Amino acid sequence: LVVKLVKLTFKSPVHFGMKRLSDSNHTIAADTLFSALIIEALQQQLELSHLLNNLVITDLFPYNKTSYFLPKPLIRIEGKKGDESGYKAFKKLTYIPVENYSEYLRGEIDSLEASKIAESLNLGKASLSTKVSLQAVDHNGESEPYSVGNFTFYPESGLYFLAKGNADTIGQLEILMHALQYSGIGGKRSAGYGQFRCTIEDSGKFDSLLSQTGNIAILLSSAMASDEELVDCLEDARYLLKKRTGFVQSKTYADQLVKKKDFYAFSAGSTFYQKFNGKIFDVSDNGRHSVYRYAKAFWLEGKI
Amino acid sequence: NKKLELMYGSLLHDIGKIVYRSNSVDFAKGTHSKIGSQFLNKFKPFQLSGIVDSVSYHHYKELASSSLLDDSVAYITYIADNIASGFDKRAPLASIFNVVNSETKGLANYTYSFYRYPTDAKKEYTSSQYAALVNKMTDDLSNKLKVGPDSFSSLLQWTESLWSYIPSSTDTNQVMDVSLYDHSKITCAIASCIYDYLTEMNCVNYRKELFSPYEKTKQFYQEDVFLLVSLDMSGIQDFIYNISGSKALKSLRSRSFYLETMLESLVDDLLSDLELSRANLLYTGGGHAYLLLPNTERARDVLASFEGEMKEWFIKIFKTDLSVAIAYKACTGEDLMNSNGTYSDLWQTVSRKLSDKKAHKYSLNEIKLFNSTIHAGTQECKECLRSDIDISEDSLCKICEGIIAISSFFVVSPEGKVPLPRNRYLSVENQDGAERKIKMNKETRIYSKNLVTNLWMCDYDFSTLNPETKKQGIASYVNREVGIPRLGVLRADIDNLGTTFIKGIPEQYRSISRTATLSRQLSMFFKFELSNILKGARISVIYSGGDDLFLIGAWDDVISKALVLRKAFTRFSAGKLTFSAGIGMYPVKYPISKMASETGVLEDLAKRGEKNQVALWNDSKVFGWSQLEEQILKEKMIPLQEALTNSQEHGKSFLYKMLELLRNEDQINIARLAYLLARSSLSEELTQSIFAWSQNKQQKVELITAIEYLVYQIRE
Amino acid sequence: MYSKIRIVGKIDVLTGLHIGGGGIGAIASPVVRDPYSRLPIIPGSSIKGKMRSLLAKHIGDAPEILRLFGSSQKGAIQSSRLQISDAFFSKASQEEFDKKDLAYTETKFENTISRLTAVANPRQIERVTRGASFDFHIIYNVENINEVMADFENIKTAIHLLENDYLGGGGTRGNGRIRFVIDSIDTVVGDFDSSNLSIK
Repeated sequence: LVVKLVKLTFKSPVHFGMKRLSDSNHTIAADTLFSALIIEALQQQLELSHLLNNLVITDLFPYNKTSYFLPKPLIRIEGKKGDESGYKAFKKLTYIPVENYSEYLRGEIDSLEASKIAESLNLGKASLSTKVSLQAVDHNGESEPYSVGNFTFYPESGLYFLAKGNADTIGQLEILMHALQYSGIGGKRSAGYGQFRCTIEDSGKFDSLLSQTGNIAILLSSAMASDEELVDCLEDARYLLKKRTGFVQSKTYADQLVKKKDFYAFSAGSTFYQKFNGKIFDVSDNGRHSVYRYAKAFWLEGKI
Repeated sequence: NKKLELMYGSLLHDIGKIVYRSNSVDFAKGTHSKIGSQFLNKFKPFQLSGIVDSVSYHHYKELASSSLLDDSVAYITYIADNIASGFDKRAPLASIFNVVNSETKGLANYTYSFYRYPTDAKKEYTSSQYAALVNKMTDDLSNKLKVGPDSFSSLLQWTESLWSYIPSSTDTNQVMDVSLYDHSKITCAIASCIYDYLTEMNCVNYRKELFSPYEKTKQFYQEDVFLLVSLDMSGIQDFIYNISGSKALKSLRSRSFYLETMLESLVDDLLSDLELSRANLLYTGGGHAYLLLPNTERARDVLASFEGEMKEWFIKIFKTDLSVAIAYKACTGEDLMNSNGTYSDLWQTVSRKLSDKKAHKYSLNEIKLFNSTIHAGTQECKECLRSDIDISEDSLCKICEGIIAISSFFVVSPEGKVPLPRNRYLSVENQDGAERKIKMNKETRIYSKNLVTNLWMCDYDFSTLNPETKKQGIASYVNREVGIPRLGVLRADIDNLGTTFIKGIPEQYRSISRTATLSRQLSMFFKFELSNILKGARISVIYSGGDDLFLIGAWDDVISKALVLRKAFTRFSAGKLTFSAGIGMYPVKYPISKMASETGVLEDLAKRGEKNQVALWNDSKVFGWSQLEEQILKEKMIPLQEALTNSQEHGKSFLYKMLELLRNEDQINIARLAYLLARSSLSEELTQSIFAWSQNKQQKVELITAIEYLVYQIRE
Repeated sequence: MYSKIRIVGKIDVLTGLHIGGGGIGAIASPVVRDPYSRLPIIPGSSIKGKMRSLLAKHIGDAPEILRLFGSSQKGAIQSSRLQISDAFFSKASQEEFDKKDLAYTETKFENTISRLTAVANPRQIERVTRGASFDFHIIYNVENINEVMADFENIKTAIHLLENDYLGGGGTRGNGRIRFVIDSIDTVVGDFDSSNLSIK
């Protein structure tokens, strides 16, 4: 299939949330972006067959000047036989530059070098902007303060994600991302947060990295497997279960917005000796439509 | 009850040491073992054959001429004492940190004087003090103390209360790091473990098993007789701090205490299944517990069953919000003795196994049950929003409302407030109410804050001290007559704590008793001494244990007590240990999760480079403790406070002009600052000092921080 | 299909603009600033709220207001058509203020003479300097191609009121007066012709 790197440079502060409005996150999983893509394709009156049948995206990872970051793989690192706080430094570390990814998979990285890699990330700063609600003041009430957490990417930094699919799927992705540049991604995109510009191009470096074949597999997107594959993939695996929850965002779902069914997915960067392909899990209950949660798997091979 | 006799004798094998040191209460002029045997024979309940045999004969010469029947507890006590251990009457207890980090910072001369700090000056424990301790021990053993399992737990608490500051080895040449209580507790734990191992092995004669040729002694030391077991709870900090709403600022400490009591209940259940006391519990801190167990097949089966039961319970109640992982490694007696230098290797291996278990925490069926949900919640709790469980009225979950209901003993009974594993409930009860619950409900464990199992945890909360402040936990702190109404959040952390445990102790000094002493010292500092440090300040401590701290309160009180905490930690550690702190200032109604996360970011910033650093407020203000205590506050902030409090306006307009000029690096801005200082009409020497501080980088930042602190100090 | 009318312009402060922040250093009544560049901004929240309030006063919740600014009531779930981004301190004004050695913000000193003791109570508020210009970026979502003209008439009315009104701060005391300058109005997504469309 065709692989395209999409680089997102954000012109405005961005509100990515995990559980609350005040919480600000620097990245979004693949499920959030797939929800945005489905919403956009519905707005643009476009078919959902390509996205639901062949699109394979990853999460959004940091990038900066001359470095593209990948999730820290969940491998058994030997550390230093002297100190245990080296493992603390490794757990604090979260993202590895693409150049150092193979080295980290082969060890060869000290705890001090791990902290250096962690601090080498040049991805913006998060803040908490406090706003008010004045709608109660007209009918004999008080102003209600409330905080929104936002994230400001540094001028040459931003997010990126790889996308794999057919030529037609890649074209639909290009059109939908062009529309999404102005639709915005985030949690307050109707109040200014999340305006961005995307650039979609084929990357030789990342294509070569994906072409690399190793003994183990690494998840690049928040994914989960069905029972037939879950009985086999879990053997000798190091993963992390993320609790994907959220409210439904759509006018036609119900008279009032209600929560989705709680989902659990393998975080990006988990290590599996056996590879699995995810499914688009339906997380709606008794709804007018079916809410889609993305759990397909984008695999990066590695040597440990 | 032979196991109970063995435990009673093992814990009390070195009791005669105190009397033999006293030399003032009918000195027998004999071996400390014989004096202890006589002392136990004084009391009829303790006159049991096992106890006196264990006390009298726990050394090679005594055992050779013991003339006791085979399969006796004296041999077990002897070998356990030998494993744990591996003569001036007045020898001070030596600070453990003297040995710690000796390869780099040398060996210290700190000695405890008969909570206390090492005074660093040599002092001799008066024999009269030993005699007074012997008299108190005699009186307590006469009536208060008894014989039995619960009596054994009470005896362990009494031993911790008395012998915690009495040296284990009376010899002055031998290092006095391990105290008598630590050595006795480790001896009791090892004796219980070897007794279980031999009972599983069905050893007919104990002396033939280990003593008769004395080759079998080293053979037994070679055998993998023990297990080092670690339980770790994941999700503690996320559970405590990820809460939203006006009730979070009062539910914080309740959630933390609930988690600590849940861990204590878990380890108590584990010990009860294995039929062991809390002596086997080597350490328990921030969600982490280390224990020593027998290597019997029954012990491994109990560990597997306990792991399965706890995983199932935590999945049923919290569903990935909290988990507990338990991993064990087989341990050789020589490893505890560190003869081969394999003690730290054993600990690191068990930690690696624990981490590996944390990686693959959930099984196939558990994941399948997680993903398959019937219906959406359609209603969630205001804090820790969970749709799965039935949300009651006012939008509070069953756990969430119980934690609200909790907010002086803790009772783990069939009926209570908050669910606890093995189908129990935790409820805070009055002493008489707790006793009533014990009488009404059999098998009811009760914990006493700082049949009661004494639990050490820092509970300092200034709000609960005053009835008006009892209503609002922290909004009581924020209100001030003068000074900006803000909150100070302190996230402190001991740096290289794992390195201190592993590399801090030299390989020649590594042992099980040494590690127990070090861990007990750390816990005793961070649970009991912390409250005495924080006395008189508007600070409430949410978490403790060194590896993680949290002290929320007024910003100025928080920074002052952080300085005092650094001074006290320097005194107690006597060097060899530096802790990095992050301090943040936030308005009231600021999200709790945001406060915790941003102060954690500040702490992470302070951990960089040299770890002896404090990251104050904004991330650009990362200083050293000496820099902040003296240069920022005492050298600069105090003279400015004097000069401006002399003025009628208290500044507040001059300071902002100063800050605006200091933000710029223009030379003309330096000239403008000179003119502003000239017009301000300060003292000329202070004016020149301020100008020079502004001229010199790394002093301009200190001046700016002093100015900002002064501005926050006076805010109408 | 779906259309996104992209409107780009400049907001020129006519008097000092003070959009405060509840949460650089100790500043008396600071204004909101960009976390990275530390340049004052106009949050899209403030513009959206002021425009919605002025449209509410003019029209009068009303169906046009909910259609434009979005609503989330039961049976009244409508996506906001106006996505108003933050107004960033412009580069041209940044250079103009770099020249003349002029700071981007200023400190206004005020009083409050008590009716009881006639004692002036000093106060300070930060205000963006009156020469500043903020680049503003608005997106209109054409959900109904029939209602778009009426929506833009309402938007023009809101902008007219806002130009005669104030933006965030104490406007009745002279702060916050602005002026919009619509540099362009373009339909980036879709094909809805907005050449005849024009605010102001």
